[PDB]
Amino acid sequence: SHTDIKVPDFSDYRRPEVLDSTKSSKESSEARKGFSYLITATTTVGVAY
Amino acid sequence: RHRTKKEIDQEAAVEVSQLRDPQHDLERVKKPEWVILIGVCTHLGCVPI
Amino acid sequence: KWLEGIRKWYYNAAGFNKLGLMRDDTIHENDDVKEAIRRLPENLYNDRVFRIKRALDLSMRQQILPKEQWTKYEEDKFYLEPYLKEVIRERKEREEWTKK
Amino acid sequence: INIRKTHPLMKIVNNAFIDLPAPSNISSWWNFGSLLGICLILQILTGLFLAMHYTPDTTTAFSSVTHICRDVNYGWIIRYMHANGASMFFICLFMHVGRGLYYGSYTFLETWNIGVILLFATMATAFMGYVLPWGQMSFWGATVITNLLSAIPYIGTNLVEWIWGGFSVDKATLTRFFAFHFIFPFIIAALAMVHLLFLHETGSNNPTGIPSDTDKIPFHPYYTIKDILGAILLILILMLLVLFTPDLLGDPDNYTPANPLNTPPHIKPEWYFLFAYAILRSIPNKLGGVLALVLSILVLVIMPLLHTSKQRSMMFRPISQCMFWILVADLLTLTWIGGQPVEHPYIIIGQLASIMYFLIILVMMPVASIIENNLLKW
Amino acid sequence: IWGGFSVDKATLTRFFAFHFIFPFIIAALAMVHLLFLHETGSNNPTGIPSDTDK
Amino acid sequence: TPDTTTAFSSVTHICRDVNYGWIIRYMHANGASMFFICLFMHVGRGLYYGSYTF
Amino acid sequence: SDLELHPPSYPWSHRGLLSSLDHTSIRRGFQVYKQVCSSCHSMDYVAYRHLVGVCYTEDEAKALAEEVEVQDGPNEDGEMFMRPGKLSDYFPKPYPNPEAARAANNGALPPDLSYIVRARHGGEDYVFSLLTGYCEPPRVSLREGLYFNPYFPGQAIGMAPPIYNEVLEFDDGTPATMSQVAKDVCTFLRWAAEPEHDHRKRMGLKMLLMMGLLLPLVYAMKRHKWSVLKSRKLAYRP
Amino acid sequence: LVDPLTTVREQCEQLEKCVKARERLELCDERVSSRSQTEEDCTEELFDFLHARDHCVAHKLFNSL
Amino acid sequence: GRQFGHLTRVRHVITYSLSPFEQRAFPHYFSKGIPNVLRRTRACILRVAPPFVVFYLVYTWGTQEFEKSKRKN
Amino acid sequence: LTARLYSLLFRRTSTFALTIVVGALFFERAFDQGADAIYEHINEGKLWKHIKHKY
Ligand code: HEC
Ligand code: HEM
Ligand code: HEM
Ligand code: FES
Repeated sequence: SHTDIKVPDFSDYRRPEVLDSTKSSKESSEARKGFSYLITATTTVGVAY
Repeated sequence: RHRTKKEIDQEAAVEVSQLRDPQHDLERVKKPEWVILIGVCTHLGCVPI
Repeated sequence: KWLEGIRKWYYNAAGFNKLGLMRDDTIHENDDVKEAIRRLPENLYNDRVFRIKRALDLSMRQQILPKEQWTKYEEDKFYLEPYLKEVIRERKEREEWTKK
Repeated sequence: INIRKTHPLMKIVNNAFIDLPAPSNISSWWNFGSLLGICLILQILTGLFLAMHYTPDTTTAFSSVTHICRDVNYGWIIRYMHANGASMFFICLFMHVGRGLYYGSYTFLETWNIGVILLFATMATAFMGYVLPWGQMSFWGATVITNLLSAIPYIGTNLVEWIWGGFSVDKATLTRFFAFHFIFPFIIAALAMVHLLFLHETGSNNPTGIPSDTDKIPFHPYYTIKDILGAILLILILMLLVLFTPDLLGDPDNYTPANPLNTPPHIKPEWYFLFAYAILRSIPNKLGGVLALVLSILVLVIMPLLHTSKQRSMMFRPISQCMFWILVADLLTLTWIGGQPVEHPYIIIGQLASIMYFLIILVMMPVASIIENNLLKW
Repeated sequence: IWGGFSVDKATLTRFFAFHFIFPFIIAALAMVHLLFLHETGSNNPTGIPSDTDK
Repeated sequence: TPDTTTAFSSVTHICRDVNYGWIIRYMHANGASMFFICLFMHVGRGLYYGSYTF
Repeated sequence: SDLELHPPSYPWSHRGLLSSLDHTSIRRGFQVYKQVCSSCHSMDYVAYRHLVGVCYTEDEAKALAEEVEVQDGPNEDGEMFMRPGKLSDYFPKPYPNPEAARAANNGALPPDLSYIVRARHGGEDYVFSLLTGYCEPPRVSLREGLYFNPYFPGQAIGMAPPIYNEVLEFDDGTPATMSQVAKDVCTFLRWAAEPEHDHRKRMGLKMLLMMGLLLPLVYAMKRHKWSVLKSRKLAYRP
Repeated sequence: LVDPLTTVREQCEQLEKCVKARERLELCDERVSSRSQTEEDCTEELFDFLHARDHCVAHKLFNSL
Repeated sequence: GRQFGHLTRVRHVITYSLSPFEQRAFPHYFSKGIPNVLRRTRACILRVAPPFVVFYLVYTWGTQEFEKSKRKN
Repeated sequence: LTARLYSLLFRRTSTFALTIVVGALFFERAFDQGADAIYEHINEGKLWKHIKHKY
């Protein structure tokens, strides 16, 4: 009965790069990571200013 | 304060015990139109206008 | 009596029905309430904490449930009340025995 | 093992800011602790730099603060930061108190007592700091409240002649008030640490009133960045206040040298004392009015001892919630009536609002609680 | 840190501010001092570890 | 008062005009002196009995 | 008569949140004060070193500072002679004592003009309406020791209206009406009330740009870190 | 010298409310010239007239200034 | 009141939790935030607003009473 | 652009801090020029630089 437990999908939630089961996750990571960490970097620059 | 004898009649035509502080007008100063006062409001220390 | 309709209006305007909660949920806790919660079967206890954690999630994100899953005035399975009665009567038993 | 779990200061840091199991239900109305703390340390810094250029004497204070705002670099904005940060600290303090009354967290008894003592200390620090610039308003308000302390029979006269250093507000009174405003926020910070100690004894509170021990998210890094968000919101509001409209709060008469004869007719305390002052002037009794103020703060002490409800918060008690919003409107009513000249319809509605304040918080709270109680088959 | 071109009123006020503000910092760091000592435990005159005479 | 025109006269006002301000000034000064006495005795103890391992 | 007349807010060049002050009008107004109004009103907290890079020049500041001699200290004898003073000069008191001005009037001391815009209910427009609105009493004069002015609490002033068709007819073209000298003295009193006005507006522009920068970023990071608990879901296993 | 502020005040004081306040002050003058020996002597209508007039001039001041 | 480990005893619960880089920064902001804030506004209209309109009515009443007292004399 | 930027300036902490300090100085310079230009631009006329330019 432990195998009767399935993940509810988050199709309303995931990024537009993550709207396909075909796509390799090792091929779309750096876009998401560079966007978010660029936001945090510009935040750090404003705080240091 | 130098005053008028008519202002003394305006001051003292109302009786002594009408006020919450019983004080006759002739008790206040011997020269009655020349009223001499410690000019500060005895409630909470103000100068009345 | 129309006081039942007043209770219906109140239970509408409360909101924990809209959060899907029972009356045995939002009791303020003294130690007597702690004893009364400890005097419960395991199934109702686990269902109660499941309801509490779902309510805390839907209170954080504030996306409150649809109309259909909302509990009603009739189906309010209140159960803590006789246990609370027995706990307060034991407490009054102890107070009366000390003041005697 | 882990450096955070070995060093004794780092154990205190870990128990304070890392491994604190926090309720996951709290919105922006719980950021006020970090807001008040950052306001406190910024008040420390601004008052410190002011004290590096302030002269505590009746002759030299007005000219020296003028020298600060005209000659010392950025002293004008540091003074504006100190005053308007006191105002922002007051806004956050009132809303911290409003959260603590609305969400039923006032069941924490000794934490509430520590908060009451903190409220005393912040009122005293605020008043003596407002005395410090040696303004006309400050001089007359200090005279009035000193006579309010002389209202006490047989103890108050010696106590007021003890705090004078003269016959009136002279150089001794000025320097003593400088010393007390200059020392008190350290004691405020110490009792704030005590406040935090009793809360971390108990544990924080969610909007529901049900304890969230099954749903504890940590204090870091979630609440840290959320408090940073709220703090920089406070930064932008406070700094836009000090750089766009500095005069929406400050009195015009505050920029005048002290005349010991004038008593200008719109004499008033600042707006965070006017509700304390509207209770005074709408009651024709000196000792009765100051006892009414002291009893208002003692009502704030009392209200944890009258929670005769069976929920914790008023979140699901809408009648008591509506009475709470009427009390909010009544507080702003008393503040605005404190901000008016003494007028006969204003007198009538101020007396009615003060007696309405007492009747709502004292009488109407257990009545509303017991209607809510007996209504729910209890 | 002159408060001017030499010692003047600004020097006096800066020194007054620091002579006030440092003793409470000294008090808090004394609390941290005693806290580390209660973490360790006190020391006898002999230098022998003295867990057995508490 | 920390003002270079009036500082010396203010200290004189404390020592003469203010009641017991002379004993409080002498108490602050000599208490600082005995504070240094107890300070160097405490440091000498901490080096002498060998509690510096902490 | 207990019915004050509140001044309306006027369309100045320092009206808005991005607005500024005319330093040339500050120059005109200080020439007005120094050439008319310094004889009756003290402005002791303003020095000539406040008048260096605001509107004037360097050498003409020495010229203005040598136009007014006050005092030098002890010449080993305490003779206290007259000294020009180069840049450290302040502005001299018209009266050495308050009762010197009281005996020169019916009491009624002229206040210091450092803070008057920020010191009465109603700012520079109160000053403008005060200097402007002079007319005649219809029925109410009190003792003929004072004058008539409606823009006053008490409605009577001991100050004569010092405008009266070109008291100066000063340097540039600028016909000395009531309105030109009133605008210049209001600009100058606003600058005397705040020595740091346009610097404050420049920092306000900087700060509005920086808070328009940070508020997407910090809210994005808070949404990003709280995004985990916004996405969690629950399931029941008995 | 032609002062423009008197010109602006005279061209703005023919607003309808300003004319009505002018006649209110004139009827106050009718009462006081009628009932002499009094201390109710035309304050309110005067300040109401200057209130309305200086508000309309406040609306239309800085065009020539 | 204490740290983790000893607080509650709950069985029968599985929590799914999503990666932060997995989902969007702003998942359906405008299509959800506006009806949610409309619902939270309608949930407090007759509880929050009727004190303030009483405040404004007593404000205007006492104000016009003061004006009427100070405009006859 | 994004992949290049993340693969270069977001995997070592000290190089990240150094390049954001360098970019912070450059952005400080650019913001100086922009903010000074805007504030002098919307209040042309009554500014001290032109009145000094008279003389
Ligand atoms: C000598 C005569 C002058 C001259 C040339 C000017 N003023 Fe005025 N002023 C004078 C007196 C004796 C008084 C006292 C009466 C009173 O304060 O009611 C005043 C008053 C003022 C005030 C105070 C008004 C207020 O605070 O409500 C101001 C702001 C003022 N005077 C300004 C002023 C200016 C800007 C002048 C140059 C045009 C000026 N005064 C001329 C005496 C005299
Ligand atoms: C002197 C200023 C004060 C400071 C600096 C202060 C500080 C704090 C801090 C840091 C917290 C924890 C975080 C939070 O929820 O805000 C807190 C919580 C709390 N404070 Fe205060 N506080 C102050 C005044 C008061 C007052 C006057 C009261 C009322 C008596 C009070 C009652 C509470 C309560 C009940 C909580 C817990 C609320 C909860 O669990 O959510 N505080 N305070
Ligand atoms: C120990 C730290 C503090 C010091 C050294 C300090 C010092 C001073 C000084 C010297 C003044 C007079 C100068 C001036 O008015 O600008 C002052 C004024 C004032 N202080 Fe503080 N202060 C401190 C903390 C606080 C705190 C915590 C508050 C409350 C938030 C506060 C509120 C005020 C207020 C309201 C004034 C009057 C402001 C004004 O009228 O200009 N101060 N303080
Ligand atoms: S009435 Fe309160 S002090 Fe005069």
